[PDB]
Amino acid sequence: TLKVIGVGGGGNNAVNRMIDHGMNNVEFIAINTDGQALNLSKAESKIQIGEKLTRGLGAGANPEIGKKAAEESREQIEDAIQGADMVFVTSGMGGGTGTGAAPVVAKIAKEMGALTVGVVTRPFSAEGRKRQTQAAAGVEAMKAAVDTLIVIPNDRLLDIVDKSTPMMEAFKEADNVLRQGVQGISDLILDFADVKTIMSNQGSALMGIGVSSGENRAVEAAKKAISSPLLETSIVGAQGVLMNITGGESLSLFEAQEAADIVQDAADEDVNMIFGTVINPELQDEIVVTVIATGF
Ligand SMILES: Nc1nc2c(ncn2[C@@H]2O[C@H](COP(=O)(O)OP(=O)(O)O)[C@@H](O)[C@H]2O)c(=O)[nH]1
Repeated sequence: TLKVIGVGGGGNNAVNRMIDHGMNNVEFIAINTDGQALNLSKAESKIQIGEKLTRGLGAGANPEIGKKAAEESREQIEDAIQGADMVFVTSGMGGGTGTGAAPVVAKIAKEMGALTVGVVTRPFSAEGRKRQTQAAAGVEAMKAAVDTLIVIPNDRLLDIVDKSTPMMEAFKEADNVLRQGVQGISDLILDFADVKTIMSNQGSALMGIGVSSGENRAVEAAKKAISSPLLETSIVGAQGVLMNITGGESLSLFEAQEAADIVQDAADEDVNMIFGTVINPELQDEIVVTVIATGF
C-alpha cells in the first residue's frame, strides 16, 4: 500500500505529472496552502493547510507558514495517510509550503510507522541565494524526518536539459525527474522487507537515471545511470542499492541481466543490491535504468 504526497506547488506539479503519466499502483495526495493550486491538482485527495493562518490562500512563500500550517492540520494529514505502508513525500525546497510543511508531513508518516521516503528538489542556484538558504534548512529538516532522502539539485538538471529550455519550464523536467525517482521505487512494489532494509533509517540517498533506445540500449542506459549528473558521488560508497529497469514489450531478459551486471560492478564488492524489471507497454523502444543508492 503506497501513497505519494505532493507537498507544495512544486510537489503538486510533480504529482500531476505522475498522474498524467500512466501510474496505476499508487494513491495520490495533494497538500498546499494555496487553494488555487489545489483546484488545478489532478490528485484524488487534496488537503488545504493553514485554513486559519492563510484564510484559504497559499502560504505566500515563507517556511514558517507551512510548518505551523501543517501542525494545524496534523489531524487531517494523519487521516489521509492511515494504513499506508510506504509514503513518498515529494516537494520543492526553497518555497514556503514545502520547506516547512513537507518535513512535518514526513515525520507524521514516520511516527505512524509507514516507510517514509523523501524525494525533494533543491532550487536552482540561479534562483537567488536566499531561496537556496531556506532550502538548505528544509533539506536538513527532512533528513531528520525521513528514512531515506533523495535530494535532486535542480542545477544538475542544467547538465540534462537544453540551454534553450526556459527557466520557468525547466521545472517540467524536474517534475519528470521526481516522477522517475518515486515511480522507479513504487513500480517495483521484490520483497517489501528487502526494500525496507534498503530504505529504513538510511538517510541520504543518491539517484541515477539513464535512458537509451539504440543498438546497445541496455549497456548504454546502465552506463548513463551509473554516472548520472544527479549522483553527487559515484555509487561505490553505498551499502544498499535499488535498481529499476523499465522497458517496453521488447525488453529482453538478456538486457536486464546486462544492465544489472553493469550496475553491480559499479557498486561496492559486497553491496546489498536489489533490482527488478518492469514491462511498461507505453514505452516505445527506450529503456530506463534508475539507480537508488543508500547509506552515507
Ligand atoms: N518539480 C517542480 N519543481 C518546482 C516547480 N515549480 C517550482 N519548483 C521548485 O520548487 C521550489 C518551491 O516552489 P513551490 O512549490 O512553488 O513552493 P511552495 O508552494 O511554497 O511549496 C522552487 O525553489 C522551485 O525550484 C514545478 O512545477 N515542478
